[PDB]
Amino acid sequence: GPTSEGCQIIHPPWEGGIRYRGLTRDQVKAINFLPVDYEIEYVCRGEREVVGPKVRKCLANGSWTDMDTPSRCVR
Repeated sequence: GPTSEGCQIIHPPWEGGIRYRGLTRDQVKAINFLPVDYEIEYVCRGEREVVGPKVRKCLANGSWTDMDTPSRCVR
């Protein structure tokens, strides 16, 4: 049968959001799984920046590369 290999949509932790790639807005609400090897960025709320290891590569399983990253909002 088919293998569903993707990551889910992460729930907004702190004041901020998530920067996707080939996705526009109005979406990113109800999505099942992101494609394998998909890299997102952790942005701070609004147009605020963060200095952290902000990179998440979607794996072949339901989780990202390193899922625990305290992105300090710094501008």
